[PDB]
Amino acid sequence: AAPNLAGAVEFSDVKTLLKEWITTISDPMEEDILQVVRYCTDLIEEKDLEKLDLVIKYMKRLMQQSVESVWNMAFDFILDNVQVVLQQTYGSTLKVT
Repeated sequence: AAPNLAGAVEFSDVKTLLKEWITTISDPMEEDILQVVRYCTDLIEEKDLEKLDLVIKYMKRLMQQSVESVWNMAFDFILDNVQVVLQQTYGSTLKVT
């Protein structure tokens, strides 16, 4: 039951929201991974995935600094969820160089 905090509608608020979840937290629960996915899956629903595509670059570059498998695997699933959901509405996915 999180507090009454905004949903980081702005990209500037999202980046800081992720960096903190990666720094402050080290061994999050499945819920944490499901929360980040919700925000993304919610964006594509409002065609506001524009900022989302950019967030992926921040997460992929962030999780990289970490060695823990929990983070590496987490990203693989998270990015896979946002890439799949959009693949159903669009038909394809984005490239992760």
